[PDB]
Amino acid sequence: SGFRKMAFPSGKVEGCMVQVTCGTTTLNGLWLDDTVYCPRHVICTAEDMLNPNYEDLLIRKSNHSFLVQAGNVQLRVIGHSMQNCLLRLKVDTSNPKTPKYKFVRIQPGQTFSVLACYNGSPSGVYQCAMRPNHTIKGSFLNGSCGSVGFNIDYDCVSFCYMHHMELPTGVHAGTDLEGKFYGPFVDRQTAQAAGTDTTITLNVLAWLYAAVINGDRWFLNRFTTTLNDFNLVAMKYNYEPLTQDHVDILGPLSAQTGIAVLDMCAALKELLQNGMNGRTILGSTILEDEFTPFDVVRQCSGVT
Amino acid sequence: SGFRKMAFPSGKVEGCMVQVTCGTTTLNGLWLDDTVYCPRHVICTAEDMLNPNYEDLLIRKSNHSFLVQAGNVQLRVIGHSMQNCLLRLKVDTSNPKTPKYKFVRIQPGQTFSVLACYNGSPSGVYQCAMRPNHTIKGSFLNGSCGSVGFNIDYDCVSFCYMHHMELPTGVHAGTDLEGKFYGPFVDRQTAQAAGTDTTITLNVLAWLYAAVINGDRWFLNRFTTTLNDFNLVAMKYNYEPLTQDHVDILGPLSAQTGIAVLDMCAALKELLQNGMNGRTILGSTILEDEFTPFDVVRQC
Ligand SMILES: *[C@@H](C(=O)N(CCC(N)=O)NC(=O)[C@H](Cc1ccccc1)NC(=O)[C@H](CC(C)C)NC(=O)OCc1ccccc1)[C@H](O)C(=O)OCC
Ligand SMILES: *[C@@H](C(=O)N(CCC(N)=O)NC(=O)[C@H](Cc1ccccc1)NC(=O)[C@H](CC(C)C)NC(=O)OCc1ccccc1)[C@H](O)C(=O)OCC
Repeated sequence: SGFRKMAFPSGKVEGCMVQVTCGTTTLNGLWLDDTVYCPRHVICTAEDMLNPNYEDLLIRKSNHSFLVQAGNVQLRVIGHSMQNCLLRLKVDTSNPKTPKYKFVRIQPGQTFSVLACYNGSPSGVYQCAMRPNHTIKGSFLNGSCGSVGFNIDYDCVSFCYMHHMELPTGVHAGTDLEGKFYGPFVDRQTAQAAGTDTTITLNVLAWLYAAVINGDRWFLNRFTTTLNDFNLVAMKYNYEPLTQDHVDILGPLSAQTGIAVLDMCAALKELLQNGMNGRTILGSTILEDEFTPFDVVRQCSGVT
Repeated sequence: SGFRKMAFPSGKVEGCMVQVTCGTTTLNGLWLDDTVYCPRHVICTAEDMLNPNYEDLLIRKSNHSFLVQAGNVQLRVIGHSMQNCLLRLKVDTSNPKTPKYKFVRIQPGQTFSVLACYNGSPSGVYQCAMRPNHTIKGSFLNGSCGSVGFNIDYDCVSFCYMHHMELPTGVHAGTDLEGKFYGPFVDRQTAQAAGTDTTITLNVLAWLYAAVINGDRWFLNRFTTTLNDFNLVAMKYNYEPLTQDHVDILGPLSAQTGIAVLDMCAALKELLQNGMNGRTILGSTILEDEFTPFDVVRQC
């Protein structure tokens, strides 16, 4: 009993964080080997952000326009270029703390840790999920842009996110580490169409499984359902449709707990219709959707 | 908008985590300068967790009886002693990654980050609070004992917690870095349980002030109250009664948001007596109590 959102330890990412400055704008950069990656809107002033022409703004810049600082040490920029919505700044020093890493583009519903930074200074870490509408529900203030999300896999840090914007509903939009936006968003300050978020059904089921592994079973029932009959109900409540490929992903948890996926679907179906009537599941009311099947497996078996 | 529990970056503390083994037991320890601190129950054995006699066990042990590993490096233990419920192992090497640090005793309602480890290896970081009943609602598995809790103030790690026990309700008991338990708990596998817990009103109000900073403002009402009146209510909802010193602490946020503490209390009193009616605060159904007034200021 007892289960909560955990982030990955952030030591390896913190040794990569730098401050990038252009004009009077400062934000955060990622220093790996001899490149710093950062949002290309570092080259925007006030007047630029409504409708920036980035190739225009960039041709007006030199290596020397960028001041990069790591700790108290200035790094010299000896090359710059733009990749989608990112700048790649080549520096004179290759980072001694660079970890094994890779860049990956993640999918809706997957989770990752975010190291939130201000002026290249790591300030907090938390865990969140890529929402079905390609936003993230983070916690960020002015100066956070350039913060990164990642996962750790054995020894290797997979970077999957770099923060760029806060939408007016309070959620956040950013890019992968090739600078491609998650979602239909652009790095201009103009109203943009977002899209109703939905509940990550696959994660809610993972989390019900986690409850069963930790001893909470009160919500189980001896019904079952069809995938299709489940989706009829779920879709009414703004849950994502459950695909057979989602069912296959839950196979391992099902095997381990002895509760068939469709039988767990039957449990969620009743939860959605009736609620919890006062009870909790892992200390929550509310069905939690930001733990993946892998999160649940990692955290119920404590992989380091 | 957008507001979340976050932990301090764990890097400074990852540098201090080591694996201590004695007999068949392996747990976590914290390596600062030339000392490793770990729970003394590391010297117990299957047979005698019910009534350990620690003073006996510790003479039976030589330095040899402890193996300490930092990554792939055995650390030679060269002194062992006990401070309350901790062991202090003197090692032959000073930890080169030792940070600036202090040991502090945290108080109920205060928050800290936890770095969860297995076999001296970092597994994850999450944020919690010392409950009023001296437990923490943590997330721990077998092998986690010795995992530590901390705050980071500027560049100084303040270590506040080290993990020892899981109680039958799934809550955790532990000690400060001098080995003194929080609560009336002991390091013996013996019937003992968390008293009833309360809600940390002080934090809930902090959180409401955050809400009405970040934009959420619907729960504010034309109503007023008295501490005395409010408290009588709080106590019927299993809330910690508010004190004057508590109100003095909310002054900043009260100064910043322009909402009198007692005014905010009257909003709380109402939410208690009437529910949230489906709507939310900061995207939460339910009122949150693991954000201190200091946390709010930091994350705003
Ligand atoms: C960078 C910074 O810290 N942040 C994070 C702010 C936060 N709390 O997360 N980023 C910004 O404020 C964006 C700056 C920008 C980027 C590209 C082009 C021009 C400006 N701006 C926004 O996030 C902006 C903030 C609102 C005005 C409050 N959001 C939107 O415009 O919403 C648009 C939208 C996008 C997608 C879907 C729907 C709508 C720091 O501010 C900085 O250094 O700026 C450099 C210019
Ligand atoms: C170390 C370890 O991981 N943990 C914590 C595990 C967790 N999920 O939090 N430490 C322990 O398990 C405690 C070990 C111990 C402490 C003192 C003396 C001897 C052994 N024991 C407990 O936490 C124990 C629960 C266990 C899961 C059985 N809790 C209680 O003792 O609660 C009191 C009680 C009430 C009612 C009935 C019985 C007991 C790892 O376990 C280790 O290294 O152990 C070394 C001895």
